[PDB]
Amino acid sequence: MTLNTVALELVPSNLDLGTAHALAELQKVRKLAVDAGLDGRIRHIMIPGMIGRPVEMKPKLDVLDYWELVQRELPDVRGLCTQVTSFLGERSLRRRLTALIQHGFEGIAFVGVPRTMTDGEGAGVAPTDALSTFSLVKHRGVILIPTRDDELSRFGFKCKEGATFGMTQLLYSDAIVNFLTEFSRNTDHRPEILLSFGFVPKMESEVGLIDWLIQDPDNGAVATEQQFVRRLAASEPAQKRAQMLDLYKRVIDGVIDLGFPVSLHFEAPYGVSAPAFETFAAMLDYWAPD
Ligand SMILES: NC(=O)C1=CN([C@@H]2O[C@H](COP(=O)(O)OP(=O)(O)OC[C@H]3O[C@@H](n4cnc5c(N)ncnc54)[C@H](O)[C@@H]3O)[C@@H](O)[C@H]2O)C=CC1
Repeated sequence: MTLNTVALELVPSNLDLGTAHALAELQKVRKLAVDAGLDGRIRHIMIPGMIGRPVEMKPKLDVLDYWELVQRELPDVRGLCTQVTSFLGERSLRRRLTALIQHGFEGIAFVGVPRTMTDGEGAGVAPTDALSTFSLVKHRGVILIPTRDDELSRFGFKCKEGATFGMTQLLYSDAIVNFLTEFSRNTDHRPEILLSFGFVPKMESEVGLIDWLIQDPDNGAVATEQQFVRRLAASEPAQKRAQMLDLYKRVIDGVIDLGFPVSLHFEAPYGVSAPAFETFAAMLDYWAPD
């Protein structure tokens, strides 16, 4: 009833390319994992669903079919996914969630609305409502942004409504430690937490995708994190990873005794690579779950 896993985010490939290309790239990802030692250490693949971005984003294969392909080249892995609920009518959301569960997904993270909208503002099913209505989904997740306004009220409402895990935004500070200490004090809510850590490549200083992914205009806690990302991208490989490891240790040490099931979520926003997987592997060598 807990996952207690390491999850690697694997984005579906472009529709342009066809199923034969996606499979070949998956065979390459497996070789990358084995060259770094990650094969048995990654229990789940997390496949994000679709939704002014410095990288284009083109039409992708449906999460359902990319899972079919992932299963072929990674025959032991299990699967999680992300689904936006706020823009699908209730009956259509039911069909979509049923398919994902039918196709063997162990857990689904329900996602709400972007920065331009307020809570409840989609014309479809709000994630808070979805957690109640589809209580169908054994492992119902949710996004957790430790730095975001009113998140203690928001995350708690979702736990009340039935969220069983929370998947964090990319963590480039120790704010999550502050959040769950307060959260475990104010509430009896103890959901499994998927701490997300993302490899920052050199080109981030040129392109700024991770800057764009984590932005929050007048926050300052995020600006602290934004300064961290720029520091990482300006760092040569060894100094960068030790910087990341220093954060990882600080986060793991300050969370693991707080009473929440702790899982991991590893992603590479510019795509998987040996430098990312070597960085991931250094992390698990400090702490990994089971
Ligand atoms: N879809 C995915 O796979 C992932 C989603 N996210 C972020 O989660 C957001 C949705 O938040 P939920 O809690 O699921 O929805 P929600 O409907 O429960 O929360 C929406 C509220 O948060 C604000 N908000 C939305 N995105 C924000 C962001 N990136 N930073 C700061 N405030 C933001 C909105 O203005 C609104 O007040 C997406 O916009 C995305 O940026 C992060 C990682 C993964």
